Amino acid sequence: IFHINPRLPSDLHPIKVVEGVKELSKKLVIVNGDDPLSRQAQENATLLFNIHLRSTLCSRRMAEEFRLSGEAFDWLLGEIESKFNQAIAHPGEMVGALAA
Amino acid sequence: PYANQPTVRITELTDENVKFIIENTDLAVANSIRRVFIAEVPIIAIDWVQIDANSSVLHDEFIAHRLGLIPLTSDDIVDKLQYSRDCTCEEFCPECSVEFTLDVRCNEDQTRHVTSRDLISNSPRVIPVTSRQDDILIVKLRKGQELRLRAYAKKGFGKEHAKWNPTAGVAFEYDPDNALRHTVYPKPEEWPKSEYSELDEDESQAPYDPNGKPERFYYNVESCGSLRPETIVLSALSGLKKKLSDLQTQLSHEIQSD
Amino acid sequence: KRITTPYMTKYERARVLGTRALQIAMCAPVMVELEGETDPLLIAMKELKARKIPIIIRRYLPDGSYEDWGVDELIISD
Amino acid sequence: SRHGQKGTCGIQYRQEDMPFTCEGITPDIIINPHAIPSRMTIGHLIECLQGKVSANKGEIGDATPFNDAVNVQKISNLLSDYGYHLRGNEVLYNGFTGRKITSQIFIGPTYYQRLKHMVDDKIHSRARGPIQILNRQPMEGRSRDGGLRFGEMERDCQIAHGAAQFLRERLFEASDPYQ
Amino acid sequence: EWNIVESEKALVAESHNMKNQQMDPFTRRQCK
Amino acid sequence: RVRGNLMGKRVDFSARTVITPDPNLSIDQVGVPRSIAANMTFAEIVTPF
Amino acid sequence: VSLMRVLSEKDVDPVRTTSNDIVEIFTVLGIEAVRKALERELYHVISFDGSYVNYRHLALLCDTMTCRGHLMAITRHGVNRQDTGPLMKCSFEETVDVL
Amino acid sequence: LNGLTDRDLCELNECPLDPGGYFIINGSEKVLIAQEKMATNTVYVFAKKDSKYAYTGEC
Amino acid sequence: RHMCDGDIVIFNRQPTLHKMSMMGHRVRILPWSTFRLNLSVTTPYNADFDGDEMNLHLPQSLETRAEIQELAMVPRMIVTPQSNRPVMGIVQDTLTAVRKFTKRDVFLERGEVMNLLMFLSTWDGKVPQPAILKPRPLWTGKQIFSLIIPGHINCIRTHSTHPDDEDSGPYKHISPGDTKVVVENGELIMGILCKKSLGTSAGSLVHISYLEMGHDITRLFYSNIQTVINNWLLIEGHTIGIGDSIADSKTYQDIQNTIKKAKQDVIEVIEKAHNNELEPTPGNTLRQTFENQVNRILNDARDKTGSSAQKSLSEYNNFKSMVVSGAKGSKINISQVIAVVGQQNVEGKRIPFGFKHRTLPHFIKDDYGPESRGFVENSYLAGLTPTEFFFHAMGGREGLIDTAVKTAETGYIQRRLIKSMESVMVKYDATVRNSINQVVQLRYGE
Amino acid sequence: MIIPVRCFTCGKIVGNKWEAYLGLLQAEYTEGDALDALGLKRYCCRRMLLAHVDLIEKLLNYAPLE
Amino acid sequence: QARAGVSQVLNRLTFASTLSHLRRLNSPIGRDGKLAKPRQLHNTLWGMVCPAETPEGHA
Amino acid sequence: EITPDLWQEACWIVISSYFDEKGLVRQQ
Amino acid sequence: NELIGQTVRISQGPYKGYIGVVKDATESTARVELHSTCQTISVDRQRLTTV
Amino acid sequence: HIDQLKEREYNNYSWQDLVASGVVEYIDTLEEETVMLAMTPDDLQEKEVAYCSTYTHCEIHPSMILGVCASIIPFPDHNQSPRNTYQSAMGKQAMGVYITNFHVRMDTLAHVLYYPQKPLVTTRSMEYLRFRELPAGINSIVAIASYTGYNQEDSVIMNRSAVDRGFFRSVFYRSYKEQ
Amino acid sequence: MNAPPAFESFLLFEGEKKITINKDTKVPNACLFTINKEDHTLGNIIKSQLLKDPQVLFAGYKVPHPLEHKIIIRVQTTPDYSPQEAFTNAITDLISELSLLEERFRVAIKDKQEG
Amino acid sequence: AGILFEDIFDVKDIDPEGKKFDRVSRLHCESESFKMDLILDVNIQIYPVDLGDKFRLVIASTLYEDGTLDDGEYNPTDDRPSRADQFEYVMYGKVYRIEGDETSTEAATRLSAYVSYGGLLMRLQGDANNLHGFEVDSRVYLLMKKLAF
RNA sequence: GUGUUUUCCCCUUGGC
Ligand SMILES: [Mg+2]
Ligand SMILES: [Zn+2]
Ligand SMILES: [Zn+2]
Repeated sequence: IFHINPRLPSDLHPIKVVEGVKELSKKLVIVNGDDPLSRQAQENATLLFNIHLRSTLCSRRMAEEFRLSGEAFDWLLGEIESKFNQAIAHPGEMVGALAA
Repeated sequence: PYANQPTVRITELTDENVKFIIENTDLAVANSIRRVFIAEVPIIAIDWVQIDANSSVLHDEFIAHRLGLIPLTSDDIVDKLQYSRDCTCEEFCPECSVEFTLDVRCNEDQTRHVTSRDLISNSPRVIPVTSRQDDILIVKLRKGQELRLRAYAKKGFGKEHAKWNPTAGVAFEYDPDNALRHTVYPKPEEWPKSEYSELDEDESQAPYDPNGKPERFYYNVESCGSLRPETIVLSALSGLKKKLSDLQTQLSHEIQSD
Repeated sequence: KRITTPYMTKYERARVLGTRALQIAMCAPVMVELEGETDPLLIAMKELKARKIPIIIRRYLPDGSYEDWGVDELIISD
Repeated sequence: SRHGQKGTCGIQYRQEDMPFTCEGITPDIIINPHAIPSRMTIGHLIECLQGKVSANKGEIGDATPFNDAVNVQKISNLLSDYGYHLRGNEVLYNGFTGRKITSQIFIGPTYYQRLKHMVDDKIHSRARGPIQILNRQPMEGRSRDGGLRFGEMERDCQIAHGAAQFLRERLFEASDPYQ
Repeated sequence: EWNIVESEKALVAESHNMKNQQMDPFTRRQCK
Repeated sequence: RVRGNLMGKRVDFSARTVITPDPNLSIDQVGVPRSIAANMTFAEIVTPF
Repeated sequence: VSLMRVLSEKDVDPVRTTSNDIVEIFTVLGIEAVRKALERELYHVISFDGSYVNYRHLALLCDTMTCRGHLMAITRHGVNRQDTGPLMKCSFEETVDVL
Repeated sequence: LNGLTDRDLCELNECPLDPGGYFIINGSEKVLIAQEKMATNTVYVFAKKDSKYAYTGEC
Repeated sequence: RHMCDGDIVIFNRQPTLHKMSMMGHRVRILPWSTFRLNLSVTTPYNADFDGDEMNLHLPQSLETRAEIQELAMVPRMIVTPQSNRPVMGIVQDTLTAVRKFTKRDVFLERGEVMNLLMFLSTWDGKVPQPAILKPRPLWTGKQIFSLIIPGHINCIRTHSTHPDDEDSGPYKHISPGDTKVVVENGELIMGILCKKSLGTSAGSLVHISYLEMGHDITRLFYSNIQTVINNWLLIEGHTIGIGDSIADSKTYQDIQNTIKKAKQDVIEVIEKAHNNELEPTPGNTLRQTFENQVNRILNDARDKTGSSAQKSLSEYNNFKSMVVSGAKGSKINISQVIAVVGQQNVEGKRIPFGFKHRTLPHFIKDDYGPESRGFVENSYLAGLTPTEFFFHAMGGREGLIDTAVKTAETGYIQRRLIKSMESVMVKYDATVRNSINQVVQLRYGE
Repeated sequence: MIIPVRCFTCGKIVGNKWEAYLGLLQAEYTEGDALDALGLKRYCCRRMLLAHVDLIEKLLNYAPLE
Repeated sequence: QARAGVSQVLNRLTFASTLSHLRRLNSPIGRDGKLAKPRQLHNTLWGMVCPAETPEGHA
Repeated sequence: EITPDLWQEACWIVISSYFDEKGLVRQQ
Repeated sequence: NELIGQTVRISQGPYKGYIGVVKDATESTARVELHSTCQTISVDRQRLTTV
Repeated sequence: HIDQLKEREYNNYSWQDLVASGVVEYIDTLEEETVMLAMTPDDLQEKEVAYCSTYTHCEIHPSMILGVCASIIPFPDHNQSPRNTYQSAMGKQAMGVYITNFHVRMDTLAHVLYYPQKPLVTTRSMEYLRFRELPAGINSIVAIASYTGYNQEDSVIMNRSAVDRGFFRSVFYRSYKEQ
Repeated sequence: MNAPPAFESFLLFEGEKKITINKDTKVPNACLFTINKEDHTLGNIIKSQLLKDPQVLFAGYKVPHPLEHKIIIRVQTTPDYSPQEAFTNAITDLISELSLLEERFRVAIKDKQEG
Repeated sequence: AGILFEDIFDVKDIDPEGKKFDRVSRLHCESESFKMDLILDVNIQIYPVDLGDKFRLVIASTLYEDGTLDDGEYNPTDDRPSRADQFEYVMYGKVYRIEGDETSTEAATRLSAYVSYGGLLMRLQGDANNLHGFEVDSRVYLLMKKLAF
């Protein structure tokens, strides 16, 4: 979309990757709340996706493999959160009928 | 930016079929002509059957159906008659139909064959083909069985019902040697030569002709006898030209009315 | 202190659209400009996109509490 | 057909629209190739081939099963003598445009059956017809002008949908509305 | 009757050689 | 009652026919025969629209 | 199957040895080990043919079957024992008996 | 219809190809379907698992 | 008012096995007397036009119309939650044709492109620059298909024939056989499409189309594929015939030699068993050892012959084309049609001795040889010997029995589950509880 | 039952050939030479006469009267 | 308490149906009997009973 | 003398004679 | 109504010459049960003539 | 025996003379336990490297294992067996002429085909089934092509113009009885 | 039973227009001609005659549904050329073609006779 | 200008893998002044070539000799000076990969520019300085022409 | 101007 050309040196600062992913981990909320029991369960419920997110959006893979610009990275983070929030189970979903 | 100049050669012309070749022209024109031969040349066929007495072993719809398929010698009168849907008269009239009568009773032991020879027209020019060989069998009757009915034939397209299709089979072929490779034989040697193949018996198919176009179209228009086989073609060209003229009229009205 | 999801679930969207389209069909005043359509479901859908549907959604929690959510407050998904 | 190929007429094309060989032989029935490969009704293909031989040869072919006097290669040899492709394929021309179809089509006489299952004996509809006397629900069956059963499994499929309004209408307001 | 004549002449025509093909267009068991 | 008359019911405004292919419909379209359509009705509230 | 005695054997691996028998595992390893075992057996039957089903539906089934701390059979004997309420049990089996 | 010629069967409005082998009961052609059964008078030895018997010589 | 064009109906096939069996459809009124539906949609319903009948339900209210329209409309049902993959693919002859179409050597004149573009609904009206300009302007099947792919999808797939040793060597990104489907910016750059890329597999191009673009744009995608490709297939055509089932005489000689060796090998294993020279495999009885040996020999025979058959088929062979598209059939069907039908099992075993110590009166007592126990050595083109015709019937009866039997129990299996789990749902607490409100899962699926 | 008036596939009148066909067979023309002599070239026309079963001759065995 | 359907209305639909209805055998074994072995094509039906003509339904 | 192959003709003169003697429903 | 249950001929339009029985008729249109086809058409009553 | 039986009726020889000449024998499934049964003479009794050389009996023709509806299938040995079963099913539904006195029958349901035809390829067995006298079906010029796709999942495209000519046109008789 | 009558393939209903031009919006100088009660016979010859026009950038025809008797012909020309006159000249010259072919056929008939 | 690359070439193999397609063959070719390498698929049906065929290959950014960028839509009806007018085989395609021997520290010495001509693939491989005109996802024209020599 | 009615159980067969 932003026509990266992974052959020129990129302008995406490494710590903008680090802190962008940190901030993104905040917006992918499964268990809402500030209670310790709820921060714990939010951390558990989004633990594998957060590991995946931190393992593909690394400072290095962004530098050496994806070569995303800053604009591309901002877009990327917004896309990740906008898609994750669509993945959340809708309340009201007759999931046991689905399981059967 | 304009039309091509088609040209024609008749290679054979019988009272059953025409073989002819159209050159130049275009594949779409040649195929649409083929279609008009099949589906939009008008002929006269039985399309109304008032059965007064039937005691044959065939039920009335079966009799009526068979009468439908009997071809009629409408070589001229089809261009005179209106479509009945368009004629302004409350019943059938001799200007939009030909009446037929069938009145046969098997008053003898020998199994009477009712045939097209028993369809009596009200018009000596619209008669079943086999009346002008053997006649088309409509029913075999046992002693004491009878079939009295009167029918009307009317003009119709082969497009409406197949009874009005004038052709027995339109052969249509182009590029007999596959120079265009529009067909792509997996094994070009298993395929016999076309009737019109120009190749020797050595080579299988013509060398690919990249800039080529399909430009000779080989026809065999076999009639069912309802029209003479050359009249099928002339009538299809007239019909297609008339369809296009009508389309153009409606177009000009839609353009000027915008 | 509403704790439920701020997104209009697809069930709430189906029910809200059908209910609002019913109200429109019963000659309720429309909350959006009609550019010239007449189906009550198309109008209800436009109102949903304009976030002008005059309906609030009472979401019951399993404890039997409830939360009321306008149809302009929560984030419509499709 | 005699080989357990079965199918509803999916459309009817006039002779002008059906594809045609060099002569104006249009098929009567065009069946999709995908009927064959999963079902391996190769008896169907061999019937079509030997039927095309029989119709040219001008007498009825033998298809008695275990007759080693018959084989596909022997039929193909005969078929090639009448000036057809030995495997029954033909060049067809598209009825719409007249262009040759690039794939040659397997075409030939095959014995089809028409089964008692006609569609007009099956088409059925209801919109507030007769009602049972005991439980005031639609009668059962086409002959009775009944309503289709919205069964258990449909109930489950609509729960999974979460389509409670359409579940209420099907299992109540469009069946036995009462007070 | 003419079919019986045609069958008996075809039967003596079954005596002709090379009327079968080596490309295994059919196979028959012959064990032991 | 529970199963044959309550959990499942015969329903008004239903139709059954042989299905036939139609590659010219969208995946979300069903082509239905005019006699069925002329039988089954939809109650549509009247509005100045 | 004799799972407890087998697990007790020296040189048997007591961490990995498993029973292909959800009832045996219940008595030996308890309801949560039953949840895991049942989930793995069910996944085994489903995936054996190469097909795939989301884990949500397996976890949900195995959870309903283990939600009350015993193996809740999916039968009249199992789901009508659950205290769901009479109008739901009559919809299933024992219709008038539960009523 | 026994041994009756095709001419006569046609005169009876019967079909000479019709096989026979069915009854007419109140106007309905009723065929008796041949019902399969175990042969009588013949000993058979079966093992019936899920029973106290290792073997059972039925007759 | 009467039902009319655009009305929303639920449409059902009465084995209502899963959620996608009652999808909502818009009505189009058409002349003849049938329901008509588009053939990507048969797979959800498990429908086939063999004479299937389907139930239409006309929701009677705005509240239920809108509910169906927003919850059940077919495009909303493309990706199933059961396996998180599309339930609808491109199917049947559209899938064969799209494989053929996207080959590398498919070239279309402007008269055929501009005719195909008439059948694209989403085409922006701009004719793409042909892949080849000078000689005559020729487009490419992938270049036309690049217009069908909506938006800017990106996906990579391997065509079914992709040789696995191709990603290792050179040519990794420039594939000799035009396997390796690459879509980039919604542009088919490389690769033949097949079921692997247009079918129902996870990560198929229609899956990416659903996750990336809407359900509406994916709906247009399925429609445009069927509508362009079926109108190109009026040019290309596709068939199947006897020529597609014959193989080369050298291939038949190889097949027959392979079977002869396999028969001889089975005879030698029998000799080894008869002499008690056959040492049992551990755990197996000597009989189980013998049966395993014979089944291995005869499976290897059927497999080697099936391969030699497939290796003979030209790129033109219409079994091959339906198989490698995934449209219908499989390599074992090609094998059975060309090479050898193979062992006929009943209950997983070879044909049982239903006569005293023999399968049929034509065989000798204790004839364990291959044909004596159901090994059909002919192909469906060769025809079956009468004995192996009867064994084939015995074997194919198993499938008819299990068809019937699978019906009854499995549906019972399937009601009990639903009654056990009907009211389990996801609450606004975002926790998964049941009717009585006992918490089953704290979060849906953890 | 009776001979079809037209060959279903193409359209050629075959309904005036059945009695001729049988008469040529009674001249002991071979079965395809009868068709070659009537003028049926396409196998689609030939299967009209080869395949036709003339059941009306059996239906006429039944008497309505006499 | 008796056997049922021993005597069925002759299938006049088509002559091969009439002929086959007259030549039809029937096992009394219970349908809804889940056993496969009485439904399997036994080796001993060779030449006695058609290996191919069976109802694909529950029977 | 014995049937020197050419046996298909003989094989269906038998059978044909059977069904002459015992039409298809003889068992009823 | 005065013209229900009578045998009528369609004298105009596409169905010219079809014979059928009027199963129903408003002042504007009859419904004519066509004798030949398995179909009942609705036809503008001026198109009909009693036979 | 063959010569005598060929002139049968003219010499009033019969099958009963084949039985009463110790030439053919009724074997039954329990005696079939103990026959050694060749399958044709030229196959099984010729001096190959002997299989058994002790045949007591020989199959008369192996296709006689088929029943009435299965022996109308041509080349059934070239089909997958479930498909021969499906034909044995559907062959009991093919419209034809079901009996020649059908004009006298007041059957509740009868379907009579207008132009039923004799199959262009037959088993010999369907001679005795009398299928060429009361046939159920039409030999049609089938083409196995995908064409327009309306034949796709187990469907057929028919020729409309063939139907216009009476292709598979049938009549349906329903008899209503009241006293 | 709920069968269209066969005349519906070629007879216009009261109020149906034969042809109904519609300016296309996606690109300049493009129209869609919707012919009613026509098929590939009249639509394919027009399409292929339009492709002989060098001033016609795009020309094609489709039949949206075979059970419906209606074709759509989309023509795009160069800005100095409306597709209205492209379609008009594609019919004028195609009529000139068929009429010349008819005359040449009529003469070729009576020239095969005694020639 | 928009002439990205040009050299003398000759075909040195065709379909080394065997002929995978009927109207398309792999050409394996070598350059002569730069001794770069080329793997090109040509429509071998309308433009046949043989081993040892020498040709000019001018990969260009645009056809127009004034170098004005095209919009990438096919139009005909155009007078404008076009490079194609002096070639024999012209293709249009999307550069879809540029591989090279990049190390972690110092740049690639050689690049392989991969181009897809509507699905007909090309790989041009050689010293990077001749491939600097290629960037991934850019439109290019092949414009090759056989040297009669 | 008067107008939609009106059976069941049981068995068998058949359709996907
Ligand atoms: Mg089906
Ligand atoms: Zn008049
Ligand atoms: Zn014909």
